[PDB]
Amino acid sequence: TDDDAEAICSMCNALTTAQIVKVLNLYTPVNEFEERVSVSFIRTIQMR
Amino acid sequence: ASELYTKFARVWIPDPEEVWKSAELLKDYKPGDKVLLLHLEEGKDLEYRLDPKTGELPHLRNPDILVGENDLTALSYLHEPAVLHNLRVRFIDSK
Repeated sequence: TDDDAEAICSMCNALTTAQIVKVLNLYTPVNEFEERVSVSFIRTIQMR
Repeated sequence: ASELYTKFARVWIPDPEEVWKSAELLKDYKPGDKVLLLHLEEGKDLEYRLDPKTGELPHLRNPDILVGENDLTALSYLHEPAVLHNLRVRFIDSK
């Protein structure tokens, strides 16, 4: 959720946006339940 | 094999607009069956007809947990639409 996205943006102050967008882009679901990151979430992170 | 094809499976139908389109398998698979019920990605159930003489059952879509892996050979059901889907995901979804 983007409501969590804003909190992540607030807390991830030390790391620059480049590493943040990269790590979100390259995230992998190790187990079945986990799902890939939405492109809309990426856009929200980038714009915020 | 017949064991692989079950209910709520995913297979790739060759199509003109998209070379291979994913499709659900609502109907249970029947060995030597001429036609099967398949749910289209559009949402409209399609009674796609199989060729029992020469045609083969469509390639099984690999589980999405395997999608996004770096190695193309890492996919279980290894075939052209699987590779196409994986590379499309990596180029677009994974940038």
